[PDB]
Amino acid sequence: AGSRLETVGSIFSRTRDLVRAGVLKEKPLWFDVYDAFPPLREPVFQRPRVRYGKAKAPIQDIWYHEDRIRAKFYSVYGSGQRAFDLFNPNFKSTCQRFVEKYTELQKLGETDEEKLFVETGKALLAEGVILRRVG
Amino acid sequence: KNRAARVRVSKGDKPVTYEEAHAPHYIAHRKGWLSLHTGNLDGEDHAAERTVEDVFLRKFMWGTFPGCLADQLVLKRRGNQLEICAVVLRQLSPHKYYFLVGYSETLLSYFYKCPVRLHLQTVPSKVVYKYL
Amino acid sequence: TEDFIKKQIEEFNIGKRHLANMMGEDPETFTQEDIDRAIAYLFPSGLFEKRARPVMKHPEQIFPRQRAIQWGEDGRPFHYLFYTGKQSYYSLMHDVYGMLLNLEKHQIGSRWLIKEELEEMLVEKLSDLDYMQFIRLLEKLLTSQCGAAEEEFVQRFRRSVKQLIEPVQYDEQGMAFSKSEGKRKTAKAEAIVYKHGSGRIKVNGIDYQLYFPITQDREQLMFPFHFVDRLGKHDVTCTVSGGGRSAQAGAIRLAMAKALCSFVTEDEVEWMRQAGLLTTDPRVRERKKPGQEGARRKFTWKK
Amino acid sequence: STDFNDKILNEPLKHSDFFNVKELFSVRSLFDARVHLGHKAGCRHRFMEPYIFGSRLDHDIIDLEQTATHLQLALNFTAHMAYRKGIILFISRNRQFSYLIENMARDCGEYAHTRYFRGGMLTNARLLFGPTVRLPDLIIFLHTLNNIFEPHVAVRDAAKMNIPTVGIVDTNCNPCLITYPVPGNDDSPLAVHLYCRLFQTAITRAKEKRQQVEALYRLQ
RNA sequence: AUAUACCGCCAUCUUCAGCAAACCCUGAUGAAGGCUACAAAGUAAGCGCAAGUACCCACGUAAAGACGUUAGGUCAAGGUGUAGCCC
Ligand SMILES: [Mg+2]
Ligand SMILES: [Mg+2]
Ligand SMILES: [Mg+2]
Ligand SMILES: [Mg+2]
Ligand SMILES: [Mg+2]
Ligand SMILES: [Mg+2]
Ligand SMILES: [Mg+2]
Repeated sequence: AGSRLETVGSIFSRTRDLVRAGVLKEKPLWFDVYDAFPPLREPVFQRPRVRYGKAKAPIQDIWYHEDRIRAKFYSVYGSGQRAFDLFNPNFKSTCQRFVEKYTELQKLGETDEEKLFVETGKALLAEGVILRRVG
Repeated sequence: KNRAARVRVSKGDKPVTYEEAHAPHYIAHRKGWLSLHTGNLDGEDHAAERTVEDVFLRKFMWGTFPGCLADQLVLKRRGNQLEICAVVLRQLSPHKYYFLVGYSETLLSYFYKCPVRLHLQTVPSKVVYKYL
Repeated sequence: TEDFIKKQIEEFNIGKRHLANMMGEDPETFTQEDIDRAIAYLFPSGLFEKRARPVMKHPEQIFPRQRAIQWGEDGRPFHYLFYTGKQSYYSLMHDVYGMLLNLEKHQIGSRWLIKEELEEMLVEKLSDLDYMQFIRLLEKLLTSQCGAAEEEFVQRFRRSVKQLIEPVQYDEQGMAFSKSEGKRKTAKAEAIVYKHGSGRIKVNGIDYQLYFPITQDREQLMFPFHFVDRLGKHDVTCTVSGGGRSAQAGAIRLAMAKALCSFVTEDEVEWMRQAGLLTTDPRVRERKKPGQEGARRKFTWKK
Repeated sequence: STDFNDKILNEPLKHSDFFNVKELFSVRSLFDARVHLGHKAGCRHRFMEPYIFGSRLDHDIIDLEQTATHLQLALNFTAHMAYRKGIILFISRNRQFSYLIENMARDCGEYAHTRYFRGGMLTNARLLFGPTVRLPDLIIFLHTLNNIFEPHVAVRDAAKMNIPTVGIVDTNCNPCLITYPVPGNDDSPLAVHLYCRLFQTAITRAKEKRQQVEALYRLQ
């Protein structure tokens, strides 16, 4: 006669309490496994709410420093003609190659953003990349 | 709404035999006749006398085997022999069944001036065709 | 249950031997037809409904197919789709879908069984929409270039779905003819049409223009012969009984057409059938009903 | 009987990973299967925030570290139940993967319900199936949402009937009542295939280990 | 006398298809409600419809037509509760 009050406690708590009370004569098959290796959270029903005032979801947008370089690249040269192949885990786009070259040039000790951009463009041209500016 | 010889539906706790379970329009389609005689054939006579005898026999048997008949009688007429096939219950004692069989045979024979036989078929309890 | 059905089968075998002994026939070669005949003789019932009549059949035919318990002693069900509650139906759907996936990867004789037939096969209760879904899936399978490997399966769900020319007889004088009959309303007509003749039509021993002084009836007599372009080519002797003049004319027309079918070609016979010259008019007088003036006329309503 | 149970049922409960489920996967495998992709930030569910790494251009990213821990726990639970010979029922209303999940269930010897979940399959089980029917000992949701983006009613019914539920919860799901939630991507075929393969492997390992331990005990 | 106590036999919607016990679920465990087939909580014995049957077919007409509505009709078919008369 397992309690059917899924809103009152968790299945583990209800089963345990009924066994203690004597309503359940035998522990259900899963009780020992649960008690041995419980989940990281006890599954207790919680009614969801909608945030109303100044409360906001704690999810933070995933940004990286190279995102600035990527945005500048896409604004200056566009997507390009080399279509992304997202199946390959090691795929590198023209933008990613530009980002790597920009990063190493910065490591060399250059601070000017526009100079880094133009130098990276010329370096990629030397390497043999057809960086077609959109404008 | 038609009411003739229909056992109206219930909560499903009412046991009914094959005869009761079937409405009048099932006679000759799913249930036969409880009295077989030549009175009602074309060109035959004494239908009224046969009907009156049948009614009296049914009442007399009902009152003579009280709480024993498990289903309606069957009255068969062959020549002048009258055979009453009665389904009964296995509650009354066999001594009383035999006493009443002999009694009914003799009394009906003398009353209707014809050889009367009474064939009892015993059942433990009323046969339930369905639960209405 | 299974033990109950086994006991019933033993009872049936013993009773079949007993019935064979009763009727004097050989117990070994006693068939179900013989059993049915013997029971019909021994327990004559005039009940119109055949099912209500006495029956001594095999327990397999008598008792409905009972679904066996679907789990073992340990409690574990047998079919992995058990908890769907429609394990058989969904197993069939799953198999059909697998066949369709394999087909997609690689690349007036029958009908579809009714929902009742599918339910009988699956020993489960289905719904109209479930049946329609399954039939749509099977139709997709049929269209998808189903080969022998698939057609063998599909056919498990397929169910299979002209005038009768009379023989030409010969009279004593060697003349060929054909005899037929036709009924219209209460009129029944027997017509004999000879292969060769001068168009004479003798009805009840009387010439047709005398028997049927009505132009409409003479036209009805004409209609079959005129249709097949055989006016004046055949002699006819008809005997019609019952009904009025028009019913008699229609019955004779049907009988004459049926008789002439023996002398016209098959294409002409089919053309007559399409023209309606060989169909027995089922329109008959409708019985009067109690509480109303006629078959359909109702008593004047009094608001 | 006493010693048999003590050494069969309770022996594996003394080990952190008796069936060695951690080897069945790695964070890299989950990433390659794209377990880390959630829905748009607008579809996000309030209770799935703790498992969301962040939001990459309005697209949620599920923390595969938490996914690895939760998946370890869920696989260990499933393995232990299969070892104990409980009934494992796979539920999923994703018609794209109905066939796959049914095949996985048949192959691993467990049960599946990928069809329209009729009302009362679990709460009305005794009437629907029979008074002696045995309800599933564990329910594994490959898609905790039905086909109208609401939680599968089986989740609520399993909680009612006290049947533990493993469940893959996307960023728009409600893990509150799922006993063992596994935050992950339930919409990519790669992710669904990885989940099916993992559960199949864990259950088969558990069953074969149960047979091996029984043979070892009964031969001595 | 009482059809406004009834059995019995029926009219009526019905030229309908629904009535449904026993369970399950939802509503915060209120009266109440319970469906979407690319399905979203309903399952349902039983009754009815349907089917089967009569007439001339598998059509048509009969028959059938549940649960309820009109305290619908009938105490004057008969029986019967209550009440009333017994020179
Ligand atoms: Mg009427
Ligand atoms: Mg999803
Ligand atoms: Mg009244
Ligand atoms: Mg009528
Ligand atoms: Mg009908
Ligand atoms: Mg009144
Ligand atoms: Mg009145």
